[PDB]
Amino acid sequence: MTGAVCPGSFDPVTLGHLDVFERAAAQFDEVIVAVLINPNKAGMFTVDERIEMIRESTADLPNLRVESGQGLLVDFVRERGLNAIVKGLRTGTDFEYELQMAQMNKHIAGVDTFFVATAPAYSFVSSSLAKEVATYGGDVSALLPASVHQRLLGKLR
Amino acid sequence: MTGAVCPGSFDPVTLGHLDVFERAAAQFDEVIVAVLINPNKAGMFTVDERIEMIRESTADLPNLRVESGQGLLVDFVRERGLNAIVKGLRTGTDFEYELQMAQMNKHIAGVDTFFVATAPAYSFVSSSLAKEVATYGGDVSALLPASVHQRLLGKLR
Amino acid sequence: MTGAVCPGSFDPVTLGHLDVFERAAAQFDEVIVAVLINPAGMFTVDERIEMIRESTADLPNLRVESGQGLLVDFVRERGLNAIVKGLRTGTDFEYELQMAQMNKHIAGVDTFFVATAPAYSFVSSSLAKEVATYGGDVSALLPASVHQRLLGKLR
Amino acid sequence: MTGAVCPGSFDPVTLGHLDVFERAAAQFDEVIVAVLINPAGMFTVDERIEMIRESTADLPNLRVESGQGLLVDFVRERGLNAIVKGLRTGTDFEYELQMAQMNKHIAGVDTFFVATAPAYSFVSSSLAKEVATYGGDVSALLPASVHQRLLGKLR
Amino acid sequence: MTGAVCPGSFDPVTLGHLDVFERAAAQFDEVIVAVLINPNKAGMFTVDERIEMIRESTADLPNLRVESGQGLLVDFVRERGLNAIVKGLRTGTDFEYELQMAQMNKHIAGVDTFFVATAPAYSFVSSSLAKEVATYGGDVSALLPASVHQRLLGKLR
Amino acid sequence: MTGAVCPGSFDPVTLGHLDVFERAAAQFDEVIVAVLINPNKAGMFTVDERIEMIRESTADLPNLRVESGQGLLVDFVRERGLNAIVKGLRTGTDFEYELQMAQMNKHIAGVDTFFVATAPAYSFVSSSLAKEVATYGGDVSALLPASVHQRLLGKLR
Ligand SMILES: N#Cc1ccc(Cl)cc1N
Ligand SMILES: N#Cc1ccc(Cl)cc1N
Ligand SMILES: N#Cc1ccc(Cl)cc1N
Ligand SMILES: N#Cc1ccc(Cl)cc1N
Ligand SMILES: N#Cc1ccc(Cl)cc1N
Ligand SMILES: N#Cc1ccc(Cl)cc1N
Repeated sequence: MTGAVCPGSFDPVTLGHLDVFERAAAQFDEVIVAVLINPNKAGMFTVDERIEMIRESTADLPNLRVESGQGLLVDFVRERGLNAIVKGLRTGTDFEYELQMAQMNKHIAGVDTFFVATAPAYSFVSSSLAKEVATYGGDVSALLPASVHQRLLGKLR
Repeated sequence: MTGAVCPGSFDPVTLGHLDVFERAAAQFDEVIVAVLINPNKAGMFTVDERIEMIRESTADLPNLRVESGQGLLVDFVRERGLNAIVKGLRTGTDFEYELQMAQMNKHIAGVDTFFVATAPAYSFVSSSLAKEVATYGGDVSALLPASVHQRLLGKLR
Repeated sequence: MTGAVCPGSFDPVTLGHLDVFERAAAQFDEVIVAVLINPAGMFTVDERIEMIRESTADLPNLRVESGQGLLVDFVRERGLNAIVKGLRTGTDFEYELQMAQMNKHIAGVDTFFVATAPAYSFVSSSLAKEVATYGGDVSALLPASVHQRLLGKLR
Repeated sequence: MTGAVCPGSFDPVTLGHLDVFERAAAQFDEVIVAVLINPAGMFTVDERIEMIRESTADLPNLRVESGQGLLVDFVRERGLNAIVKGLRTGTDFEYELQMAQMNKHIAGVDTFFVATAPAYSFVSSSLAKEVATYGGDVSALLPASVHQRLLGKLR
Repeated sequence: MTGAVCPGSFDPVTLGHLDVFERAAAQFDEVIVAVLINPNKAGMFTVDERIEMIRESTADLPNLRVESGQGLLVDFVRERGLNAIVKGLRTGTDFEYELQMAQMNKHIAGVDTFFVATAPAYSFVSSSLAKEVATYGGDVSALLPASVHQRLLGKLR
Repeated sequence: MTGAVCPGSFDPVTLGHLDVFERAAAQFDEVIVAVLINPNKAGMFTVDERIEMIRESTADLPNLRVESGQGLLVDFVRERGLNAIVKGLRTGTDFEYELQMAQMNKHIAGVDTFFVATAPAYSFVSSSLAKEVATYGGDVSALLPASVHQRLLGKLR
């Protein structure tokens, strides 16, 4: 039994995230999406809302489950008997910062990190830029799962 | 069930490569090291020598095997019933170049690529730089497995 | 009838920015400098506009306007669909690439990047303000008028 | 009377290149694609020119010409002083920045960079040829005509 | 005769910083570690604590001394009759940012900056990441000098 | 007595190189410029021509001397009782490749490397691009020392 954790705030989940989830679920026996709860910055969607949106979008992935997490990521990973993290990367700058984090996580807890390159179509989408664009009436419907877009239009009204 | 291919020319394999092999073998049920040969340019080591040096330094990894090939990596991967490549990266520059090859490989064959960050200790070792330094007499004994170092010095002498 | 928009906060405009404006004005019939209203900086929007107008008096095909909201709406409402932005580093390119691709996706607005003049590789509004605040001489990095205005805000 | 030159070896032209040509043609009155003569590639200069002309038939303000020597001389001899070049990565920007600054220094010719369309992030003439040589399907990455021509060179 | 200044906030000093100090002290007749304080934002450690932690881990470097300051680094450097800054770098991203500050510092005051590449083992340690990991209970004992680690845990508790 | 080696092919020396030489000579008691002899690629100027051009350009630097070298750079450095290299850097990409080399040189011989950021004015000049531009009649006189430019015009006729 192999497995990996896919961490993020997912506020909201985007099609770029979903592409990573699908690719991880195709290669590991189990995948856990870890939705981070951050006591400091409370974003647009509640943790439960974020989990619901991810579950809707990943309904066809039976070996993927969604859970909330808090604190040190490598504790979350090890408490679930795993020792791999899977994350998506878009740029070389992304890789430099994430490499530091990955080496740190491997040093402190023996947890490894596997990165996957973004699908070309989603190279420019992020949760933050999608929210910003949508806030001013830009159309981000092609960048988000169908249900997320509906939920996002409600938060904006 | 799960599996990945670790590709390279491995001319010769380094401790950086071995670290990647070990980490892939810890996370996938089977790992194949693909020694990719250019039929139009001989390297320093013959295919048999490259394979022998890898086998001698991976004897403790029961789910790893070593095979050579040429042509498209994605054909090597698919003909073994697999759909994943695992590659080590050191730098952001590495990532931008490998991203392009990864996206091409996914485009033409649906094969995914997972990258892993180098161990810090091997951030500066490459087959090419180790060969160049050794050619001019520098001490590279700590960067190569025992199965490689003196065979390398032999080739140079 | 070609045209492009040069966006920024310009707080204050530097010689790096001016170089980009001049180069955009040399290649497009119409240039609009778009000054962001983002409501915490040093100069008011009006002051920023004035400083740019002062420094671009020799560019007959350039005008300066403020705006809020999506840049692509600013651009499209003026009948244009190009943005001209200056870049210093590869890091800059990676971040601006994402914005550029988003802007093209949502509004069909293209982005043209121009490399910084070598002499202004290290110049930014932020660093100029910081250095001047602690007494450093930035007079060679800012339009003559801007510099005097900056001294006034600090004293 | 605005204008820009789009330079390259184009061996062969890809959909990435074509995207850049279309975007240059939308923003400048005149575009010249400059095909480098560099005397070792797959297609002759004439074949490369033909392939680009075939693929740009819907761009009335674009023409295709070959050239040798300094790009800035090609540009200036045609009365222009802008180059439009597509970029994929930050690494690309760092290398092209140096060329751009050199070209501005020696000839006053400016360079405008445009970000790759997302769909063509991984497309290059070199990689397309390599993949096709070993049997990979690159038909979605090249103009329809180019693709058939490529099959012909390999078979 | 020759000399350089090694600047930073050192909140706290790490083994990466100490490596830079040692390498600067090996190549310049005198080295001054400049602990730069923001009078408007307190860090984790007071100035006296930062200086004490550096002194305790540099006692074997006879030509190094530690002083605090604020405002323009180039003024700190020139008022000591020096004209060189020595700074460690980990990444290409680091280099682009530090290049801009170095060129500004040379412009306004004629002060030069020499960069040195991180030791591989410390490629992933930073004061900020060590503090964040420790805040959530991760083991950072191997990344910080003895003069720092338990004082850090004390601050957090 | 402190010191450093400034290595390169210098074919020909440019104003960017000279700026690095000046800055090194200002901070180290002695500087040796090492002009590399490469048996494979014989460039535009002979080693003796390259040395002569550098000596002309550095006439005002009494603590800098110019010598040819061959083979492993760290041997050249240590044979002269030194253990520091000084090199100029223009970009983040430069730093990534040079960092590998610097870590390798420190690993194999204990020789350190100090990098300096290019002067802004010379960010785009290199020996290779200057030669290429000049070959086709471009004016590179503002990028090269006065004497080099004269010598370059002769090699081109
Ligand atoms: N949002 C988002 C996102 C996350 C991961 C990757 Cl690889 C691509 C993306 N656009
Ligand atoms: N050689 C080599 C090598 C290969 C992969 C990684 Cl991650 C690190 C390395 N030094
Ligand atoms: N400020 C500023 C600035 C803006 C654009 C460019 Cl290309 C260079 C700069 N120094
Ligand atoms: N080939 C090619 C190509 C050229 C320019 C751009 Cl921006 C993208 C590409 N794929
Ligand atoms: N912290 C820290 C640090 C500082 C400088 C260098 Cl080169 C490496 C580091 N890890
Ligand atoms: N040529 C050359 C050169 C060498 C070093 C530096 Cl820092 C800048 C340059 N232009």
